[PDB]
Amino acid sequence: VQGLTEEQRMMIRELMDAQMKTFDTTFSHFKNFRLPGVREEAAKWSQVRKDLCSLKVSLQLRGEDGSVWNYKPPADSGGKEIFSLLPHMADMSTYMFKGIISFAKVISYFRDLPIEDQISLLKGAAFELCQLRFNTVFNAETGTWECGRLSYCLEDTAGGFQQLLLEPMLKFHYMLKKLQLHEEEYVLMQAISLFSPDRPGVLQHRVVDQLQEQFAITLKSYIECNRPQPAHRFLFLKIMAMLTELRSINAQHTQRWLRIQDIHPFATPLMQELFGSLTERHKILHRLLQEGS
Amino acid sequence: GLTEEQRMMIRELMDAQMKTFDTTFSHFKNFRLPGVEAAKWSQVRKDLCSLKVSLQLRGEDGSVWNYKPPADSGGKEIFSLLPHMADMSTYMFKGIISFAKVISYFRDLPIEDQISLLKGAAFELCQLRFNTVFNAETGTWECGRLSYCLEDTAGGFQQLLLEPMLKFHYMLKKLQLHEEEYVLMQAISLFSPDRPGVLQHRVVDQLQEQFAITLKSYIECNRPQPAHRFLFLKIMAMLTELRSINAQHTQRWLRIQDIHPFATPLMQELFGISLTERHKILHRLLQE
Ligand SMILES: CCC[C@H](CC)Oc1ccc(C(=O)OC)cc1NC(=O)c1nnn(-c2cc(OC)ccc2OC)c1C
Ligand SMILES: CCC[C@H](CC)Oc1ccc(C(=O)OC)cc1NC(=O)c1nnn(-c2cc(OC)ccc2OC)c1C
Repeated sequence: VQGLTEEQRMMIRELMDAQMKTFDTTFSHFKNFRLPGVREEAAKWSQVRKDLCSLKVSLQLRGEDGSVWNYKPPADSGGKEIFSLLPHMADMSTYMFKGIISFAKVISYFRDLPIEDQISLLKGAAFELCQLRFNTVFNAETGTWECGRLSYCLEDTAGGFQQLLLEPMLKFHYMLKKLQLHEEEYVLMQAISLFSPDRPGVLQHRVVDQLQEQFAITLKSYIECNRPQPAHRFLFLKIMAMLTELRSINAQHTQRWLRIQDIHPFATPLMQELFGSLTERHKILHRLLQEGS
Repeated sequence: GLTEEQRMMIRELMDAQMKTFDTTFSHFKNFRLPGVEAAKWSQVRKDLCSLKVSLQLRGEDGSVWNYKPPADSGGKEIFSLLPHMADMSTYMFKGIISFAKVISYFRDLPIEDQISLLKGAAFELCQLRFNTVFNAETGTWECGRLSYCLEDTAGGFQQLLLEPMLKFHYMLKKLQLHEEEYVLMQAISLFSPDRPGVLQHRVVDQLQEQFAITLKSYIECNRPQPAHRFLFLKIMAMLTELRSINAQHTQRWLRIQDIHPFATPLMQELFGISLTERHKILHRLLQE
């Protein structure tokens, strides 16, 4: 810990603080979410059916009393069986994104940036910081993202563990979990993703790139000061590689998402703004940035 | 063979059953589902731990929603399924009220004896219908798209067969009764002269004797006589066991209601909570 500059210490101290105050590990305040109800365009339909089959999951909504609802998704047959859990996942991604917005809103280096670069940075890193947070609740053995009450469990396939790791996002979660990262390396990862200066729309490239660098320098140091075991050799460069891969996956799933919205509109109002004057077009985002935490 | 009157007796009952029993439960809509004085509270917790089951809802999409019941905590949790079973009971009671009306023998009775017979026969007729959807292998009442599965209680069939009502369903299902024999049981149960509030005792007793003789005669005629020699008596004993079970669960319901009111308005009438004035809903249902 001392091996880190007092500036670095305070930097991990602020990031971890913002994570605790803005990340709901228990999803306890995740409420009012929708649940599954109790030719050229046809080629587009065929593409979407492959996207959704990779991320087929069952939803286990546990209850304080001890009860457990479990939804087994319908097997694909015709149309819209596939879009059954989509209204829910949209509600849950918005709840996730709102905490990512609040994470950044608490960080000093982010709070001082021009509001149009706060909007643009969050637009580029919303998925990446979401997936990084989801990884912390991912159970590699069960194949479940354990989100407090709700648990999303990967549906068993015929291809087995081999068929799953074909999906880049499922592979990303399994590889990143394998690294057994500390909370500090996750929040530092989330900050290197957030402060990416090459995102579309960022106009303070220098300030953001200078900030990103010091986040990676703090990450390389923390790994040097708190991780001397041989399994963690090249852990930093492994982490940095994964972040580059998450940017690749972020791009893949910005395309899958837009295609689904084209076929079957499902996006919440805020999610439509992620996918589109900056302040004017992103009215809900601008509002939330201005609000307190 | 059966007398032509007896044949017509069965014909009417089977007709009533066909018009008033939704075997797929396809019209059981809008039911409440599980969301997501110290003496009375513990007695109630004892009552509710005997018949724990897991609701399963199956969608047209092929999705399955499964409600595992909440492990007993003796609190608000224990009453999680009551708001639902209260809606199931009402839906079932309304179909039982309707069964009785289709029967000419019941419509002729005085409107006050109709209320009394239904008051004492509603539970029995409900459980008789539930048995026709009971799957003894899977321990599940298959109510069309809803399935209620008796949850393993760690004692296997031993603990369940202890509970007189689960024993009843298993025992009755082993009798492999016909649809005609099920509906005749309902009549024999409905037209019971010893029920509280009856005034035409001889009229009802005579009617129940004619339904029972039809059932006795049906078995002799339409079943290998030597093997099913005592089947009619087996049935009569179960109707009797059901009258005893009716009372136990009529008390469980009153105890569970005083601690926490789950009852729908029609159920409250059924449990005593002029006679035609004390049961105004049920009266309306009988004259519409
Ligand atoms: C359970 C949580 C983790 C798990 C990882 C496999 O997740 C799913 C499970 C199953 C499905 C699914 O098959 O049901 C359609 C979909 C998702 N995952 C998103 O639904 C999703 N994850 N991130 N984002 C997203 C969020 C943004 O704001 C933060 C911005 C852009 C985004 O781009 C896709 C979404 C819509
Ligand atoms: C559909 C499932 C069949 C299975 C057979 C035993 O049933 C249950 C399973 C589980 C439970 C349970 O887990 O408990 C919350 C409760 C019941 N069963 C009643 O809830 C119930 N069944 N019949 N009646 C009733 C009806 C009346 O008029 C029609 C009048 C009085 C009645 O009761 C005294 C009730 C309240």
